[PDB]
Amino acid sequence: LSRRRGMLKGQESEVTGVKIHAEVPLSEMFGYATQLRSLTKGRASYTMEFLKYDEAPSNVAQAVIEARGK
Amino acid sequence: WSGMAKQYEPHRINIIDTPGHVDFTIEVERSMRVLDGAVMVYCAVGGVQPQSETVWRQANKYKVPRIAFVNKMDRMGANFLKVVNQIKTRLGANPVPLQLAIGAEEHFTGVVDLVKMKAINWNDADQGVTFEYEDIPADMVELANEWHQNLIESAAEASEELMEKYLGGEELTEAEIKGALRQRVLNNEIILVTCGSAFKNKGVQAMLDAVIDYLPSPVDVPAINGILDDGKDTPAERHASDDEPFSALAFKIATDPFVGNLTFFRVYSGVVNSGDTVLNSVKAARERFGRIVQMHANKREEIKEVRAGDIAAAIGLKDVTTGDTLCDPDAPIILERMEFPEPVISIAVEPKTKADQEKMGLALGRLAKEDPSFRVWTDEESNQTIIAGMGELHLDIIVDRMKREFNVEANVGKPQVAYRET
Amino acid sequence: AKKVQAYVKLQVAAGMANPSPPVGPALGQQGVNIMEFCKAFNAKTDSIEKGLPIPVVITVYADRSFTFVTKTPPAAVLLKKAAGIKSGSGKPNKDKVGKISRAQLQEIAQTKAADMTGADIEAMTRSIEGTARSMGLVVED
Amino acid sequence: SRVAKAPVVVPAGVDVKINGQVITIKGKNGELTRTLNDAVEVKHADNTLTFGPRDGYADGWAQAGTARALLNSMVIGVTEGFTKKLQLVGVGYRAAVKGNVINLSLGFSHPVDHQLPAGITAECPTQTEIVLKGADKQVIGQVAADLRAYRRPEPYKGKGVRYADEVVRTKEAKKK
Amino acid sequence: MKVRASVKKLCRNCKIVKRDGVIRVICSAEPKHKQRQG
Amino acid sequence: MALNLQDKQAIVAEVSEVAKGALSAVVADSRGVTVDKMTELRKAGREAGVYMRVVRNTLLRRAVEGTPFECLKDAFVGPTLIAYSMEHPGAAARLFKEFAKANAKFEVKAAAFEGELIPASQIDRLATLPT
RNA sequence: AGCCAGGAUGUUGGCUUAGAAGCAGCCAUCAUUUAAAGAAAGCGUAAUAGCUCACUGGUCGAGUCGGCCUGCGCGGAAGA
Ligand SMILES: [Mg+2]
Ligand SMILES: [Zn+2]
Repeated sequence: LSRRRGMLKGQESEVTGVKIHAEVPLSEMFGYATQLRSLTKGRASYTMEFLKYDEAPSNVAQAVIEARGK
Repeated sequence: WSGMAKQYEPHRINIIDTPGHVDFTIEVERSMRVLDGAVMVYCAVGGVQPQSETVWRQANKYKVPRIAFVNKMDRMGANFLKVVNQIKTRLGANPVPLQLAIGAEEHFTGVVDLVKMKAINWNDADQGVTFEYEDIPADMVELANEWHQNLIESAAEASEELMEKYLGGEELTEAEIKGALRQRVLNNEIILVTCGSAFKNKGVQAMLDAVIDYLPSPVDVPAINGILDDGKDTPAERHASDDEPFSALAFKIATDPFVGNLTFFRVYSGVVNSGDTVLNSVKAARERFGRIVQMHANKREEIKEVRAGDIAAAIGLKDVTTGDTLCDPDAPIILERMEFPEPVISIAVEPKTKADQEKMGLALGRLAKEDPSFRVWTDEESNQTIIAGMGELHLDIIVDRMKREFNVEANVGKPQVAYRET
Repeated sequence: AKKVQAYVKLQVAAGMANPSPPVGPALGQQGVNIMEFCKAFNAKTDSIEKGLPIPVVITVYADRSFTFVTKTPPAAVLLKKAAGIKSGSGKPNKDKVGKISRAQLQEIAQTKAADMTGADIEAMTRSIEGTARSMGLVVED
Repeated sequence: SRVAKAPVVVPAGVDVKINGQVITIKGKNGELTRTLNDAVEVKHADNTLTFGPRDGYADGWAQAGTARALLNSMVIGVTEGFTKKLQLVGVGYRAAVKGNVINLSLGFSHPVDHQLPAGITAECPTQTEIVLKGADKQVIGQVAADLRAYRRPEPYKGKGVRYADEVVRTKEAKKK
Repeated sequence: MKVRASVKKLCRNCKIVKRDGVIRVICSAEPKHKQRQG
Repeated sequence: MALNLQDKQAIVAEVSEVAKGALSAVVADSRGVTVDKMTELRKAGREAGVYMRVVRNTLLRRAVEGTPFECLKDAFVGPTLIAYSMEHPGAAARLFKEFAKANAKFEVKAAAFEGELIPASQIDRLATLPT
């Protein structure tokens, strides 16, 4: 989750699992579970829900300006 | 299946095999409520594994009475007792071993039963289909004695009178042992585990006998809870016997290679007969019930009659989605199940030819009805379609089904992230 | 006997000692139950204070037995809502440790001298005296 | 240094024979003989065995300490002998023994039979572990390293031939 | 290993050795710190 | 980091209190936790006094330089590891025996409390309360 | 150097009332206890664990430890 440009906010451990909260950007999550299952031996799942907005320097959005609908 | 050398009349055992991938887990979700029991297969060397615990949770949600098979005793490094203990400590179950292993790998020839107290070594050499009992084998007699004694203690704690009778120094008969073990296996007490090797065809012949001995019947499993459209709870317990009006449960639409519908339907109560009328009580829709088909011995038998507990499939036009009830106009409308998994992986998709967006629209429309664990989307940043599925493979075996079923090719892509600026 | 395998030195606000999903990912791998988790550590802590983490032991038995003698929150640890300043150590040279008086600091070092004992009570007194100045600012009286 | 400047005190019942440079030590286990580097002076001297650097040989003290340690090991071999213990971790890894041949079943398609050198007797108290016994330290260490090299331990699941005391430093496969 | 023209101890656990006229580093703890020449 | 000056100073400082003081005890504790050598030391400081440092001084000439001032036969503590504690309250008091009492209870070993020939005592307990 | 234990009671130092938990969020801390606790520099790092900073304690008893200047060498050093 830290590899992804995501920030963790608390990780309470309930029994038989650990509950880990982190407001990760959506761009850094487009195949998460398959990788997460590799990381968890297929014993974990993730639930994500949009919260807010912030910035990270990426002219990749300048890369996608004139490719479609200039 | 009549019985392995001990037989008791034709039983139509009805079998739904289950897949093993979390990717396509809805076929295990729908096919666990529809089930009365479940044979929890296991790898005698792999043991219990991510999917085994996953399907364990699946069954626990429906409290299905489950017995377990332990396959793969020929592979080197396989040991029945270790996997048995794994169940005891990886799933929090009470794994009563109603069998035992005679050897491992090459050694495997038979299994020590704790009630017959014999170990039948099948005649695999001519054909597995032939079988033979053997009196009290010395190799496992000390191990079997201690493990069999353990089984009697479970039979005892099974009934209160029995417990005290077990404290009477007296043993248990060929009916109180099983009837004690069975009568609560119906109620989610303990999972019976038998070992075998479907490759070498041993253990299995006995496994079928255990299913009759302990796995529940539609008359043994408790009666089904029911409800109407408005009455918060019309009890609607449909007594299983087909004396109530016809009341089934449809669990899977099918892309039949020829028919195009083949929605399987599991009849709990009542009797539909080669042409009747029932409504989509979950959808508020009406249509007839034409051509029931039940496939047995791999021959696709066509049936004009389907009854209580009788698993079959239907050819029709009007859609019945998975977990949708097929009750009579009497209508115990809603059955409690209204659950489908939310998609865990969402990927964009678009055809290779720019004019098959309509065809890819209609194909994904159909492939979205065929399983509920597969959403299709239209996000508003752009018209781009998003095929949100459960797993990578779940929606990777659908990008090529369009290639196979609907002869349309698509090119997937990462979804476009909504980027607003300020 | 069993202190070695389960191990988390952590105490959240002890209005309820050790709430189950409140602490963090070290006690999740700890079989200790919640039935007696905050019964005698939310009420019997009144020997020092209520609202401060009750310093306790993490000793249970493999036979499911649980015995321990809980210590108290420090007089410096209590210096977040009881001794005034919510700020404290790390910046006692760039900030104040609070309007702390030694007319109270010595009394607190003497009356809270039960858990950390010694040959002479002045030893635990100097212990707490270094504990407060472990921030860098202590009552100069 | 203070290695060679320390006598190898022979036990009771061992027969040492310092013939020139090459030297034999007889014992209860067997017989070990060693050709000392010519830069070493060794005497019996009343139940001991002492080494001293010959004159004209700048590397006299290195060879002195070396020869002293080697003869100490030879003595301990002829009286006690050294016993190496190996284990087979990994599923289906079994190492049954037939006389002077260790039949290792270590996962290769081909069968593995390492014919022991003269002097090392391998036994297996279990399907999956070897216990080498021998008279010479160097050759038993060599046989252990020979067996271990067939299926060396690996950094992920410890599978392979390992010494009983070996501390295999493992690691995780990947994040992925 | 690395064949840098300059071997140095990268860890507390590394050792300088001169096997066969080549100056190697043999770190028992981290096998990345294992160096050959120079 | 015990320098020679500091060495001769500390040996003399820990030997003077025992030389002009009373009969004390020592232990042989090479395997104990901070807690075991700590609570026993607190007990020992409560019994007699807080002057005793629990550090050990069993070097081959630590006691062979301090104990040999008078009653030099009391220089028999060289071979085994030792961290002593004084007992001003009476010869062969509880402190001169509490170490050996705890030798098998919550403590490793107590060097048998060899004693010292201050009055040239023999095998017996020096103080008996006739009371 | 080798060989026999330990590296607190504030001790999760309060230390940005999520902890960066003896060793990343920042800092100044033996204060009985001392040979110990540094209150941080890898294994977890979020703890533990057993090694870790070090240090004594015992064991046996001869030099050892670093840097500086230096002579000759060593690797750096691959072409048809
Ligand atoms: Mg040069
Ligand atoms: Zn290194």
